[PDB]
Amino acid sequence: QVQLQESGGGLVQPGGSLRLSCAASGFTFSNYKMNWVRQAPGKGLEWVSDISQSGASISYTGSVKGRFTISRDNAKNTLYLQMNSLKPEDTAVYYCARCPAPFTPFCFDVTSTTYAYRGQGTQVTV
Amino acid sequence: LKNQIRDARKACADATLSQITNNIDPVGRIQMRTRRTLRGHLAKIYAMHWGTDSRLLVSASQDGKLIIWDSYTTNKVHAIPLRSSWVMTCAYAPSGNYVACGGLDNICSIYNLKTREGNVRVSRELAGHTGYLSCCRFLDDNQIVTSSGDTTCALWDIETGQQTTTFTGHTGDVMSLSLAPDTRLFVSGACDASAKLWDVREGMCRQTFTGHESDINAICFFPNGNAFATGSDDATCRLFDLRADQELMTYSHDNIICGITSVSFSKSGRLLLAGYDDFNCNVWDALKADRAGVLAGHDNRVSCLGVTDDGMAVATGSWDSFLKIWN
Amino acid sequence: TLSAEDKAAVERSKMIEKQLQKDKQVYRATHRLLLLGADNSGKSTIVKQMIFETKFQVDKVNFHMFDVGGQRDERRKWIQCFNDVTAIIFVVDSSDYNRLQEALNDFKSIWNNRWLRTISVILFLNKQDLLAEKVLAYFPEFARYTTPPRVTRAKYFIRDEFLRISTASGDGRHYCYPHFTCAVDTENARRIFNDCKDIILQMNLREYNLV
Amino acid sequence: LDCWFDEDFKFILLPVSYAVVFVLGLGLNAPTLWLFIFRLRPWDATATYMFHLALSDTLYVLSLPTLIYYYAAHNHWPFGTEICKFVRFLFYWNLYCSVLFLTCISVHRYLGICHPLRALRWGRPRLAGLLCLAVWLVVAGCLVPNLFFVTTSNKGTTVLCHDTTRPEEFDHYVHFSSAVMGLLFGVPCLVTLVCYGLMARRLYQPLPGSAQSSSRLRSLRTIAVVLTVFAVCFVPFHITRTIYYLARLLEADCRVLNIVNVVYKVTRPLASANSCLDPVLYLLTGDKYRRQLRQL
Amino acid sequence: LVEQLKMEANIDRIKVSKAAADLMAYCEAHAKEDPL
Ligand SMILES: O=c1ccn([C@@H]2O[C@H](COP(=O)(O)OP(=O)(O)OP(=O)(O)O)[C@@H](O)[C@H]2O)c(=O)[nH]1
Repeated sequence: QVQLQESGGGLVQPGGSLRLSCAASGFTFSNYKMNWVRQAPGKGLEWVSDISQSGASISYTGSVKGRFTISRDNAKNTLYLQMNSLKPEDTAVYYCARCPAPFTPFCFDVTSTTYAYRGQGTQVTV
Repeated sequence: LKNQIRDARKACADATLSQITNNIDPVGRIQMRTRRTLRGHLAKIYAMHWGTDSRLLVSASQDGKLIIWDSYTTNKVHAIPLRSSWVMTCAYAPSGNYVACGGLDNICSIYNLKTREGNVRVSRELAGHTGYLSCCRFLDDNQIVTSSGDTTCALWDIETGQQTTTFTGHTGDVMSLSLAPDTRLFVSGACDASAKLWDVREGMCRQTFTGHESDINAICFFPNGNAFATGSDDATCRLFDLRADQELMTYSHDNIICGITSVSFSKSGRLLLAGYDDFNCNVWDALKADRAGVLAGHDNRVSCLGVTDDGMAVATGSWDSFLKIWN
Repeated sequence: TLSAEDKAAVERSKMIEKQLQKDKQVYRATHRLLLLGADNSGKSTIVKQMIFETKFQVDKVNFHMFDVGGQRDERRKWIQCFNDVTAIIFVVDSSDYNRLQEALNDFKSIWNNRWLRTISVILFLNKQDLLAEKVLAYFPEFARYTTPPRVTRAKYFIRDEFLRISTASGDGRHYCYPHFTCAVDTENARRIFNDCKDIILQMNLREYNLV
Repeated sequence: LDCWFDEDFKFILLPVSYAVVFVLGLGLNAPTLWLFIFRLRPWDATATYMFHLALSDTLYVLSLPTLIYYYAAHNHWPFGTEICKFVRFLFYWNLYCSVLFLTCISVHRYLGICHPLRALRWGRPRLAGLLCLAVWLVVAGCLVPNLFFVTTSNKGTTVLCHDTTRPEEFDHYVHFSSAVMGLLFGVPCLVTLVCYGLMARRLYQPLPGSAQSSSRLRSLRTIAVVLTVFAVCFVPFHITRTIYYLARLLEADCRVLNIVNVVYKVTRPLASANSCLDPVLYLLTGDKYRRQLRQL
Repeated sequence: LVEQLKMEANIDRIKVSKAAADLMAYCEAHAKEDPL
């Protein structure tokens, strides 16, 4: 039973900072690459960042790079998102997501409308 | 109340197949050699099915031709052209005079074999599915149950062409189904890493088995009818018991990184044959969680696997246009 | 051995095999192309300027391009049915940057797929008149970018953004072909024809013991 | 009957080169010969032509040992007339069918590279099989006169096995050999050179949008190597053969006859070495590297 | 979902060892007729 749960949001100052932590259970952490999913009001499921296996490759978004830090801990079985700089246009819900293929860097369906391995994220309000 | 369900599942704390069946005779190295190589198709083989007569064998490929073999003599009895070239399911009615097919066209076309005019014609078409067909199996001469990639399955009627019952409670896309030996129940594994047991007469789910961590690709009932095996994209099979409502075995290896493409059981339920995306098959022991053989004859992939009704042979397709009968 | 029924069955099998051999030439001589894109991308009008399947030929070589859209917005599984297509005609709407990020991401996911890693992708930046109108009248690397006027730099910025994935992760078994199309461009059929010609040439180089 | 030729400039070179070519041919052609039938059954057009060329090379090198014995025995054929006739037919039969199979593979590559879409618009392995069968039949039919021509005579030694006909019937053999040589080399040689040059010209110029790769350079190097090997193996052999046969036909002074004899007998090992150079050229590069590595 | 979980709560009515023994007895009984 793949389950994901996020925490650490809902209190941001313009230019402030917090930290996002999603917990995982029911699957091996190291064999999968996990993304970040952003859902703004009146908008579809967006994309934020990426981490590949044991942090081999790192990718961001143009509006994300330079202010967001993606961290992961295979031993602790949790994936982190550090928020350094903020603007009031990133108030959304952060879905800690992944892709079903293990030992493969193919995250084809992550931002789908319905998705089994995408936990219910935490609200972030600036 | 999922915590209560997991506590009820954990109430059977002594759940270890490696201990109850530890002191048993191992099956041993199953050395199966190719007997026939039905090299008549044009492109990737996606699906195949055996007949009740245990000789005739239907198969579908990428080129859009649905062919019917005779594995005893390696003779193409029929070759039915298809309107849509992307078909990934096959069927063969127990009466033997009907063959179904389906795929990305979201239509379960049924072709009338052995008609009075001696020709193959589309007897009926079932167009009530909003997603790509994944598996269709002939319940009888009059009913067929189909599962599509639109999260729901459906039971069809040939005379009317409309669904008699539907099974809408699922997540993800249903990937394959398998009927019970009594033909009163059936099971469906989907892309939500879960498999659900359904009742044909009532049309309601009875149990859900969430043991896998990736999309379940193939699922096949145990010959006894009270179990099944699920092969998923996590490169690991599992065996689920309907009564226990909990995974029993986990046929996983460290050197296996390619997901499962097809799963079939032998006649006695002792040998679990699993097709792999690792360029070959694998012949898993049912209750030992150890390998017993490798069918490495194929040279592209393995996409379908079927065991003959009386257990006298098996047939494995491939992404090369070959069909190898093993024994 | 050879009975009356057995001889008839063998003759029927030979007739079936002859029909299959006749159809093999037709199947091998037709090129199957998968049309991919987003809702805002005008992939439909690219076909209209020549599951919904279309048929067209350029130099008596028959191309059959498929625009499947009846699925439930999940393409992990049915995208494997297009493993033997000669090319992918992934179409980008380059006039919507917020959608351009998602186009970049799913082009990357298509490029890095396990089964599509050997399938060349023809890249069409569909909306270019709209892009020219928008620029003439998001990404922080645009300021620190140099042309390999403003609309040309924007066009090549998007092209290089796609080619960054098309090059840094390519295995050499497939390539991306970027093209600049419009709403009224009528050379798309010949562009796809020439790109497929080169794709088949590369497979022929690999299979002829030359590379 | 005539003025004789030099001896030690051939008896010390031809047997050694022929034995080396023989052992290398069976060391390099038999494994791929069995691979092309009962390893993975490759029988598309490319593998059809490659297997037929490998079979031709095996037959060519198997035609050697009796004539290596002939050459090392200082122009002596104790075996008999029948073996002399049959094996000096088989020598040129395998040589010319190997050249024709090289030309067939060159035309196949030209069709598949210069016009690929048309090439698989009209194409079938049945055409390749029929072409190979026609090649075997045509070469055998046109070297039918070779059986009547190669004869055994007792003139200077106890037994000679004349590669040409008897000295009293050389005017027939010069015409026959010139005809078959012109056809079964010049048309294959020009066809192969034209096709390989055209494919190299196509590969040189970068046409596409972003199919820029080192494939078009590695294939160009392979094509250049193949063309150079084919030329240096076959063109000097046939050119020296023409010069020597015309020198004998004109009945010139024995000095130029000795000179052209020496150049022909030193270009002969170059022609023989193609039976060993064909596998290490056509069976190495590409997927056959992986095939041979797996089957090793 | 809560209703389906409620139905699934009342269906866990067997032991794992019983299922393992039943499957073992089934393959033992039918091993004679299995050609593989
Ligand atoms: O004018 C001649 C012609 C022929 N010969 C001698 O006749 C013998 C047979 O020579 P052939 O004329 O029968 O064939 P060839 O030129 O290809 O030479 P070989 O391959 O057989 O070695 C050779 O040993 C040659 O020296 C002469 O000495 N003078």
